[PDB]
Parts: sequence; C-alpha cells; structure tokens
Amino acid sequence: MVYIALFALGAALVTLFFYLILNPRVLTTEGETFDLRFVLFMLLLILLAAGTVALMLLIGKAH
Amino acid sequence: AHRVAITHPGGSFNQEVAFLFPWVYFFSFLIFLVVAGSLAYVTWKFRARPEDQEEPPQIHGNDRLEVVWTLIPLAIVFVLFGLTAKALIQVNRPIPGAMKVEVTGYQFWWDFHYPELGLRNSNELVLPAGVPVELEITSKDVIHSFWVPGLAGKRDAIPGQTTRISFEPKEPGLYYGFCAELCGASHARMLFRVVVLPKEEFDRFVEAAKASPAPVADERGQQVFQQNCAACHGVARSMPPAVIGPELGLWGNRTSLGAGIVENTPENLKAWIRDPAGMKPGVKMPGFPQLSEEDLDALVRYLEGLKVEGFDFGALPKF
Amino acid sequence: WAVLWDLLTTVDHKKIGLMYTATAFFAFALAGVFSLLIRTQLAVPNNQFLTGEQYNQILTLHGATMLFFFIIQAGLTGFGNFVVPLMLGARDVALPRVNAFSYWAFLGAIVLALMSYFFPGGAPSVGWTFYYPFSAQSESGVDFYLAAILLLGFSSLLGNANFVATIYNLRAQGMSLWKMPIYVWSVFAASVLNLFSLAGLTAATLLVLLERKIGLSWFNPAVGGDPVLFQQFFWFYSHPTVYVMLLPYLGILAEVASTFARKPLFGYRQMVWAQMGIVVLGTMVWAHHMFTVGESTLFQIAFAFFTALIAVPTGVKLFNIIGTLWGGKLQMKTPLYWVLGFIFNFLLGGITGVMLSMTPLDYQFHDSYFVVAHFHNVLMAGSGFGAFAGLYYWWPKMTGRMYDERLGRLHFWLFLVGYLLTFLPQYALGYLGMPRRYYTYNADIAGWPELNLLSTIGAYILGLGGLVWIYTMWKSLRSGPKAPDNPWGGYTLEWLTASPPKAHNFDVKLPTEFPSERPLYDWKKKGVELKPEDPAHIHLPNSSFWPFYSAATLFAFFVAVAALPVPNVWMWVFLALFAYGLVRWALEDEYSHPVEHHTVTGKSNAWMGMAWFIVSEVGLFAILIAGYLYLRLSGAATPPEERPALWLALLNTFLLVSSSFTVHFAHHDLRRGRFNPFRFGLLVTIILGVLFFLVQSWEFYQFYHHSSWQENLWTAAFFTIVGLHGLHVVIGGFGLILAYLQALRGKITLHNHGTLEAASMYWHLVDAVWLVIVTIFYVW
Ligand SMILES: CCCCCCCCCCCCCCCCCCCNC(=O)[C@@H](CO[C@H]1O[C@H](CO)[C@@H](O)[C@H](O)[C@H]1NC(C)=O)OP(=O)(O)OC[C@@H](COC(=O)CCCCCCCCCCCCCC(C)C)OC(=O)CCCCCCCCCCCCCC(C)C
Ligand code: HAS
Ligand code: HAS
Ligand code: HEC
Ligand code: CUA
Ligand SMILES: [Cl-]
Ligand SMILES: [Cl-]
Ligand SMILES: [Cu+2]
Ligand SMILES: [Mg+2]
Repeated sequence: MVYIALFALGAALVTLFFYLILNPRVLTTEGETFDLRFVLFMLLLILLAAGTVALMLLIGKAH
Repeated sequence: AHRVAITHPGGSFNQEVAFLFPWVYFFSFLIFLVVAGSLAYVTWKFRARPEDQEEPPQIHGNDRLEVVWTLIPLAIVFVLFGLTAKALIQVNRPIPGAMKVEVTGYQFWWDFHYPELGLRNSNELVLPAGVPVELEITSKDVIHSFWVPGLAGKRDAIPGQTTRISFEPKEPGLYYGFCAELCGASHARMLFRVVVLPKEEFDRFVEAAKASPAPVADERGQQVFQQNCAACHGVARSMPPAVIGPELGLWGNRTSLGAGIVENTPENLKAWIRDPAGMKPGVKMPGFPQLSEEDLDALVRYLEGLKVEGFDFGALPKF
Repeated sequence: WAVLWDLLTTVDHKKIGLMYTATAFFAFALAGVFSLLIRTQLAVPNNQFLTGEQYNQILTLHGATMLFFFIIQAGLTGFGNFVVPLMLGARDVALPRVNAFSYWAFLGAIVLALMSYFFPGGAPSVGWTFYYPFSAQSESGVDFYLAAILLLGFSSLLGNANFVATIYNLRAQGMSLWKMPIYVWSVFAASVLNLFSLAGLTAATLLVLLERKIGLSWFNPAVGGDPVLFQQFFWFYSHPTVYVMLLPYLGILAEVASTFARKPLFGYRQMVWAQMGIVVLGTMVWAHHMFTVGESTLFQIAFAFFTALIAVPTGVKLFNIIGTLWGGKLQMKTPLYWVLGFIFNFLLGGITGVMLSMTPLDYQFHDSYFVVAHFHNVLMAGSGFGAFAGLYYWWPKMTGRMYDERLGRLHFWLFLVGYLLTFLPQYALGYLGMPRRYYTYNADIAGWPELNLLSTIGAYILGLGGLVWIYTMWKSLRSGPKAPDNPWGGYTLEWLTASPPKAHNFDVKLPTEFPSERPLYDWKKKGVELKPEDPAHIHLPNSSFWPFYSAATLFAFFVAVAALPVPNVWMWVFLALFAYGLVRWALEDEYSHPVEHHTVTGKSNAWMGMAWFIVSEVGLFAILIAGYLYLRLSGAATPPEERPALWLALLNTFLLVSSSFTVHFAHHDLRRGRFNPFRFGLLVTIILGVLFFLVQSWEFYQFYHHSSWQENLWTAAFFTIVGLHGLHVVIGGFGLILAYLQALRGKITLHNHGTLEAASMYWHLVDAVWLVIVTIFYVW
C-alpha cells in the first residue's frame, strides 16, 4: 500500500508542477529569465515522471 | 456440442470468483434504473410543443446534488474494489503441494510436460479431478495465452519467462482450450483440450503411459514414420533433447487433431498429413502428397496404435 | 485545378477543418466496409470467405483506421479546427501554417498505412496493438504501419500545441478561460493529455522499428530485454488515447444539450473539474490492459483501483449533461437524438469497462468478445454517436446547407438498432468464451453460430444506416435549403457568424464583457448593439505552398524508411528536400502588410506553440528513461567496460551549457537593438552545438566499435536515448539556423522574432535533457 501511495504522490507532483509552470497567469510573466525557469521545471518534470513510472514497473516485478 | 462458459463451475477458479457477478448485476441494475430511468423521464416530460417560444427556467445547477452524485458512485467503486481485491488475493494464492505441469506454447500448438511423472504429451492435457494443479507457462517464440474458460481465467505465455496459474479441477469432462493472444495466421487454430478425469482414472492413464513403450500396430507404418516424421516427432512420451513438433506417443488417445481444431479420425488424419496448411494457414509442417496411398494407410494405422488401452475421453461431458 | 491549388495552399482553419472532417469520416466509411467483410466471414462457423493472414490484415486495418484516422480526428481536429476559433471569437488559429502542415501529415500517414497493400507482405497483420515479438517477426507490412504512426505523431502533437496556443492566446478580449464554451475546455483537456502521453506509443513504435531495421532491441529476452516492457510503453499512451477520444465528444454532448434544451449548462465548473479529473487518472491506469501477463498481484491491484476511480469523474460529467436537459424545452432535432443514444448506451459501456477492471473477472474476459463489445459500446455507440451528434449539429455552419431532419432521424435509428443487434450478442459471446481476433470458429460450441449470425445481421443494418447517411449528406449539398447564421438558436460565438462563415469569421466587433459562457444570450438581453468591424483592422494569414511541400517530402522520407533497408540514399535525399522546404517556409512572411501582434498572454504565438509542444518532449524522454531505469535497477541492463568516458561528457556539458548562455545573451541584445552582437551570439551558439554534435559522433563511432547493441541491453539503451537526444541537437541546431538565416535577410526585428523565441526555448530544453542524460548514462 505504501508504494501505491508513493505512485499516487508522484502523479500528484507531476500534476502540480505542470500547473505551476503552465497556467495562463504564470505564462504572462515577463523577462528573459522566465525561459530558464520554464525549462528547469521541465527538467524536474522529466525526473518526476520517469521515477514515478519506473517505480510502478519495478512494483510489477515485486512478487 | 461443447457447453463453454466462463461461469461454468468446473474448476476452483470459477467457483471462487463467482460471488463477484451478483454484486455487479445488482449495482448495474440499480444504476441503470436510476440513470436510464431519469433520462427516459426527461425525454417524456420535457419534450417541447412546437408552438412554445417561452424559454424554460434558466437554472445553473445544484451544488448539493453535485456532492451526492459524486459520493454515491465513489462509494460503489470502493465496494466493487474491496470485493475485487479479496477475490484476486485468493485466486493468486499458491497452493502448496500442487502437481506441477509445464505448459509451452509454439506457433501454433501446445506442449505439456509432467516433471514429477516424467511424462510428455501434446495439445491434450490430462488432469485428475479433486487435485490441485500448478501450470507453469512459457513460449518458445511469440506471446501466446493459455485459456480454458470452463476451468479458469487465462495467463499469457511469454518468451524468456515463466508465468503460472493454480487451480483445482472439480468436474470431470472434456474442456475446450484456446490461445488468447494473437500469435499469427493460425491464432484461431491454436486450440487444445483439457481432459479432466476422476483421480483414480488419471493415475491409471499416467501409469499405463509410462509402463511400456508405444505399441507398433503396423510395421510398414513404423518405417514410413521413421523416414518422414520421426525427424520432427517423438513417440517416447517423454521430453526429447530438442522439441520440434508435438509428441505423438499418445496419439491414439487424442480426441482432436491439429491443435484441437478437428476430430481425430483416420480420414481427418490423412487430409492433415497430405496438406496441414489447408487446415492451418502458416503452419510449420510440410504436407506429404507424394506418399503412396498404401503407405499413408499403413502410416495411419501405426499412428492410431500409439496409445494406452481402456480410455474413452470422447465420452466425457463436453465443456 | 483552381480548387486544388487553393486547398494545397490554404491556411484558413475552416478549410483545414473541413478537410480533416471529410477525411476522418471517409476513414470511418472505409473501415466500416472492412467491418462488413469481417462480420460476413464470422456469420457462420468454418467459413472460407476471409481467412488466416488475409483476415488478420483486414482486422488490423479496421481497428487502426477507426482509432487513428477517424474517431480521434473528427471531434477534435475536424470540428475543433473549424469551430474552436469561432467559439473563441478569433479570426484564425495561433499557427496557421503549422495547422495546414498537420493536415497534410495526417493524409500522409493514411497513405503510408494503406499503401502497404502494394508491397511484399501487404498490410500489417499483427493487430492494431502490434505486440512484441510477434510484430518484430512478421513479414506483413509492419514497417508501413509503424512509419504511419510516427508521421501521424507529428500531425497530432503540432495540432495539439496549436489548439492550446490558440486557446491561451486568441480568446476574445474579456473572455476568461472560465467563460469559454465547454467544448473548448474539452478540446483543451484532450490536447494536453495527448501531448504528454503520446510518448508511450512513440517509444513502442520507434523501438520496434529500430529492431526490425537495425537489430537494436529493448525487448529481446536473449539479452535480458523484457517483452512486457513493450506493452507498458504501448498502453502508457493507448489508454489515454481513448480519453483523448472521449473528452471532445462529451464536450459536444454538453454543447448540444444546452442548445436544444434552451437551458444553460448545468454545473459548468463541475464539468471542467470532471474533465481535469479524467485527464489525470487517464495516465495512471494503463496496466489494466496487462492483467494476464504475470505482473505481481500488488501491481495488478494498484491498477484495478485507479481504473475504478475513473468512473467517478465520468459519472459526474454525464450527470451534469443530464442536468442540462432537465427542466429544459427539448427540441427534438437530429443532434439531440444522437446525444440521447450516446448517454443511454454509455451507461452499459462504462459499466462493462468497470467489470473489466475487476482483475479476477478480467482473467476470463481478457482477449474475448466481451472486451470487443465493451469497446464498441464506448467507441461506436459512444464517441461515434458523439461524432454524428457533432456532424449534424455543425453541418449547417460548415456547409451552408440544412439537411433533411427525416433522413437524419432514419440514420440515427438504423445506427441505434444496428448497434444493439451487432454488439449485445458479442457480450454474450464473451460469456461463452469466444476469443477475439479469430478468423473462424467451430460448429460444436453452443450459442456461437446463433449469436454470431445475429451480430452479422446487425452489422448489415449498420451498413444500411451508412447508405442513408451518405444519401442524407449528398441530398443536403445538392438541394438542401440554405442555412441561416443560427439555425438552432445557439448561444455561443460560432453562431454569430454567417453559414458558412466569411474568411475572416466575424463581420462585427465583439463586446469585451462576458458575464457567462453564453455570450449570445447575455448580449441579447442587454440589447447590446454590435458594431461592424473596420476592414482596416482585419488581416488574414497568407496562403503558402510550403506546409504541403514539407509534409510531402517528410512523407517520402518515411516511405524510404518503411520500404527499404535503413539507412539508404533516399532517406537523405528527401530529408534534404525537406530541409530546403523549411528554409523557404522560415523566410516567408505570415502577412502581406505590417500587423500588430497582440495576444492575451503577451507571449507570441510562436513562443506559446513551442512551450506546449515541449510538453511532448518531456513525455518522450520521461517514458524512455523510466524504461531504462527499470531495466537497469532490475539488473537486466549493466554497462560494459568500454562505456563512453565521463570526461568527454563533461566537456560536452561545458559546450552545451555555454551555448545556452550565448543564446540567452544573443536574445538579450536583440531586446536592446544591438543586432551585430545578436547575430554573433546566435552564430556562436550554433557553432557550439555543432561541436557538441561532432564530439558525440566520434564518441558514438568509438563506442559502436567496442560494444554491440545486439548483444548488450545497456548499449542498446544508450544508443537509443543518447542517440535520440543527438537527433534533437540536430533539430534544435537547425531551428537556430533558421533564425540565423532570418537575421541575414533582415527578417529578424524587434517587432518580429518568433522563430528565434521558439528555437531558443527548444535549445534550452535540449540543454536540460542532456543534464539528465549525463547523470544516468555517464555518471551513474
Ligand atoms: C534519422 C533522421 C531523422 C529525421 C526525421 C525527423 C524529422 C523532424 C520533422 C519535424 C517537423 C516540424 C514541422 C515544422 C514546423 C515549423 C516550420 C519552421 C519554418 N517556419 C518558421 O520558422 C515560421 C516563419 O514565420 C516567422 O517568420 C516570419 C518572418 O519572415 C514572420 O512573418 C512570421 O510571423 C513568423 N512566425 C511567427 C509564428 O512568429 O513559420 P510559422 O509562422 O508557421 O511558425 C512556425 C514556428 C516558428 O518557430 C519554429 O519553427 C522553430 C522550429 C525549428 C525546428 C525545425 C526542425 C526541422 C528538422 C530539420 C531536419 C534536419 C535536416 C538536416 C540536413 C539533411 C539538412 O512556430 C512553432 O515553433 C510551433 C512549434 C513547432 C514544433 C517544433 C518541431 C520540433 C520537432 C521535434 C521532433 C522530435 C522527434 C521525436 C520522435 C517522433 C522521433
Ligand atoms: C472511448 C473508448 C473507451 C472508453 C471511454 C473506455 C472507458 C473505460 N474502460 Fe475501456 N477498458 C477497460 C476499462 C475501462 C473503464 C473502467 C472505463 C471507464 O472510463 C468508463 C467509466 C464510465 C462509466 C462508469 C459510466 C458513467 C459513470 C457512472 C454512471 C457512475 C456510476 C458507475 C459506477 C460507480 C461504476 C459501477 C460499475 C459496475 C460494474 C457496477 C478495461 C478494464 O480495465 C479494459 C481491458 C479489456 C482487456 O482485458 O483487454 C478496457 C479495454 C478497452 C479497449 C481494448 C483495447 C484493445 O484493443 O485491446 C478499448 C478500445 C477501450 C475503449 C474505451 N474504454 N477499452
Ligand atoms: C472507433 C473505432 C471503431 C468503430 C467505429 C468500429 C465499428 C465497427 N466494428 Fe470494430 N470490430 C468489429 C466490428 C465492427 C462493426 C460491425 C462496426 C460498425 O459500427 C461499423 C459501422 C460503419 C459502417 C458499416 C460503414 C458504413 C458506411 C458506408 C456503407 C459508406 C459506403 C460508401 C463508401 C465507403 C464510399 C467510399 C468509397 C469511395 C470510392 C468514395 C469486429 C467484428 O465484429 C471486430 C473483431 C474482429 C475479431 O476477429 O476480433 C472489431 C474489432 C475492433 C478493434 C480491435 C482491432 C484489433 O483487434 O486489432 C478496434 C480498435 C475497433 C474499432 C472500431 N470499430 N474494432
Ligand atoms: C518437421 C518439418 C515436421 C515433419 C517432418 C513432420 N511433422 Fe508433423 N507437425 C510438425 C509441427 C511443427 C506440428 C504442430 C503443428 C501445428 O501448428 O499444429 C505438427 C503436428 C502434427 C500433427 C498434429 C498433432 C496434434 O497433436 O494435433 C500430426 C497428426 C502430424 N504432425 C503428423 C505427421 C506425420 C505423419 C509426419 C510424417 C509424414 C509428420 N507429421 C512429419 C512438424 C513436422
Ligand atoms: Cu498462440 Cu494465438
Ligand atoms: Cl504475486
Ligand atoms: Cl532566452
Ligand atoms: Cu485502458
Ligand atoms: Mg492479450
């Protein structure tokens, strides 16, 4: 049950970080530095998403 | 006619999951009554007379109602899930001391090995009623799926690994089996039979199988077999060093032919030997159209003689 | 000829929308005929009408054509391209040339898939799911099927990014997201889900293709690969795809309900929340397609749980649609009939779906006609009915002609009755243990012959319905009564235009006050008089040949990949022609005159389109890395001794990170009007990228000579993920080069520099992904 909750938590974080960086209000932010901010979130999203999915695949082999 | 049904209580699997169905039927009946009933009411009640031009009351919702029609479905899925998990845990529980049977899938047929008995047979799997069995399943080529609906759910046969399913056959009979993973042109022709016998009778079949070699009912036939068939087919009723084709040592006991697609009869066997592909598109056995009629008949007599006496699987109830 | 040249060059979202719509519905008719061949073969046991490989080919074409070329197009790219900008009160989409390119790539994908017919092995015969290793071994036209999927992927992603950019940037002033029509929300939701999840299919497809063409495998058990990993990838998209297929139609159902009940939407906010709920859960359930493959019980239980949850957000959505009808004054026009048919039938479809989520029962139901009935229940009598609700609803708006209500209703009842007769018996067949994907069955299994015969009779009734449908459209176009602006009395902006709309959509200036999601209702009550638009403020995007040319050359690239051993000279010829096309495209003005670009967010359409497309890049690398992490952590993939050196990756990191700084400051200078410093920084960025590429190339050459990706799983993973990244460097590099060519022709100004914003952002992304790669492939 702990691992399933961990998977859920992963999905929630992926969801949350997508929201934080892609909602209409945040995208109106101005500055050459926002491009870097946006891209670093994507970097973090790759890690979160990969780890979340990897977790479940490994659970698949944990008989 | 075979009475194939996933609800048939022929094995411990179908008996153990049976309790889920009434719950599904109950909730579905209520959900339909309410939701479909409401929609039916709406279409009858709120149809508009063509002359009517007065807009109806512009209501935008009902916040309390939104909660009720979120929580009620939620409660229902929690119940269904709770039942589901309980059932899943039970049918996946390993049964200590169950007879192991190694199942192997090929395009497009099934091989069986009873490791404790040292016995090999193909396409028809004989089993004792009232005794727990553990199927250990794999494939030598592409993904297949081993499905005997009258007894249990399916489990895939995946190259490079071993999957398993455990259950206890209860009701003696002849069960239809199917491959349930599209594996190529003869997917629909990759069938089998599970022969469930009373324990006492099963112990006899296996004993006779290992007791003495397969008889030679026609010697001209044995030679023709050696010149044309032995290369791909064993008759020793045990695992050969390399498997190419199905085991034929218990052929005369087989109720069906071509991985369970046609009745085992001399006429069907001849047609098969002359042109397997005519019955199984993409099949990996050549036809033998050159053989003289005299050789083919002699060969069929020999093949039908490869058996043990005193069994009639075709007389079992058909499932 | 004149009409052809117009279509080949158009960027009008309405014409693009009509082309998608017509193509999608043609696909439905083609695949419907395929289904008639299937059901004829199945009408009786032991039939010899369509057998073996030939049957499996028709089956595969039936499913893939319906899923990829019809259902996920009609209500999304079809109606959506036509209607969404109108609903938003806009004059076009955010990226008109990209939008056209997406249509032609779509057509290209269809041609790739069907042309397999003319090559050795003919059409793919491995099912739409192309399971490994079966699909790796087949002689059938698998390569064409895979190429088609990949080409189609470009259409979808670009199209999705275009939709979201259009929604964010082009909403009529005063219209917040929460005043948009529910259908726009549903197109929004579908597009976002699609952008992120397509990765699974892209990965599964790319990996099988690489294996067939160059022997690189992640799935081969002989090197410790996992055949089941293929299914994990595939279904990671292939569940979400059905929700991508559902959302827009639920949106349509809600729109139709409101219009024909003369009521506002019941629980609008809840409808949006429900679609959001479906998007999230839609990516957490894929493995319910894999219950019988021997994964752990805990894994299976996890997916049964999240899958059953999906029922909640979906129910809420349906209940709100019913609430919209409740208390209304129902106009029994054709579109409403489809809506009612959808809802009544979807109940059973969703219920059986939940039955399948009950793992123990699925052990029985899996790969049987019970599943087949379930998915036709929700795809045919569900989405399909939704598609026809949409077709009849917007027909007057799209064609300028009214259809005969009598024929529309006859079409409906034939589809309803036909549907029930075709598929209800199939549920029963599943209970009777009939496996799916069987070209034939025996005569000694009780119930099968009778139920199969009934099913086939049903299918022929659908056939009739089909004839009635075609006649109805034909009659409407030839002798139909001319359509008014707002035939049904709708309240959303698409009804404020002519039928069909003038090229620029709105002849009037729109008010900037939106009290609700029914502007036509609120404005009429306020007696708001709408003033004509000044033609001086009306600017339409220019026509262009380059989107079609680009799609054509890419199509040809994929033919060379599908039909020949890789690599080959033709791949390069067409890639070169393709690059040339993109250069001309980049140097071609969007408009003839100067134009004021103002968006709702302040960000350019180029920027906004790129930011949403990048979501798909995150997805692709995420799923591939998940696979790699799984294979390595499970002990299957272990690096060889000759793995590429860390110091070389650090040198490359220096190059790439530096390039992100040169490009950033290059942009900064552009913002200051210093053009020579800008040209210089851009060029420096490009040179740095080239150096990164040359270094990688040498490293790849060396590593390839010390380790075979056929004998070592890690090596296969490395070449796959690091190789794919390399391809991105090339693409991003080319993007920067387009901006540079623009700068050399004076096309880059303080005013216009969209290409630069997009390319720059995409470059930074390539930089970020490298950092993850260094971490997991060189450090670890
Ligand atoms: C093995 C080989 C592999 C090859 C196969 C892969 C092939 C990849 C195919 C990719 C297809 C992409 C479709 C192309 C769409 C973009 C067309 C770009 C040209 N058009 C433009 O730049 C402008 C010119 O207009 C502009 O300038 C004018 C001034 O003159 C102004 O008047 C206009 O107003 C101004 N326009 C705007 C909007 O401001 O046209 P538009 O107006 O239409 O704007 C359009 C743009 C502007 O910005 C851009 O276009 C930047 C994109 C640069 C990327 C090009 C890569 C091409 C590959 C080269 C092959 C190598 C040959 C190398 C040598 C041989 C030479 O918007 C976007 O970013 C929308 C988002 C686009 C998404 C990126 C795609 C990335 C693909 C990743 C694939 C991963 C594989 C993932 C898996 C699926 C694998
Ligand atoms: C548009 C197309 C589709 C939609 C929508 C869809 C929705 C669902 N599906 Fe599905 N699907 C499955 C489960 C679900 C569930 C749980 C939902 C849900 O999203 C549907 C929810 C909708 C409702 C639920 C109705 C409204 C909600 C109400 C009214 C609330 C009350 C109901 C409750 C509380 C539930 C009670 C349920 C009871 C049974 C009592 C499963 C099982 O886990 C399989 C595996 C089959 C196999 O083993 O191969 C599957 C397979 C498929 C395939 C086969 C792919 C192939 O080629 O092999 C296709 C095309 C498809 C399409 C679609 N599917 N689906
Ligand atoms: C949205 C996606 C889908 C739609 C819609 C759909 C509709 C139908 N289907 Fe289906 N399906 C089957 C039967 C039907 C029938 C009878 C209809 C009907 O609803 C179709 C109605 C539509 C028509 C009957 C078309 C009428 C149109 C006419 C009459 C126009 C004629 C004029 C023309 C064409 C002019 C054009 C020509 C010119 C020259 C312009 C069967 C068999 O009973 C199987 C399993 C086979 C097996 O062995 O498992 C099956 C399996 C599948 C699978 C699994 C594929 C796989 O296993 O790989 C998928 C994804 C799928 C999707 C879809 N299916 N279906
Ligand atoms: C290798 C090239 C073979 C030769 C030589 C022979 N057979 Fe065969 N046979 C072969 C295979 C791979 C299979 C399984 C095929 C399938 O996909 O179903 C078979 C099967 C049979 C059967 C059916 C057995 C069953 O359990 O249903 C029969 C009756 C049979 N083969 C007979 C047979 C005879 C008489 C042969 C000599 C003429 C012979 N086979 C040679 C492969 C090969
Ligand atoms: Cu073996 Cu299908
Ligand atoms: Cl387990
Ligand atoms: Cl920048
Ligand atoms: Cu699914
Ligand atoms: Mg399967």
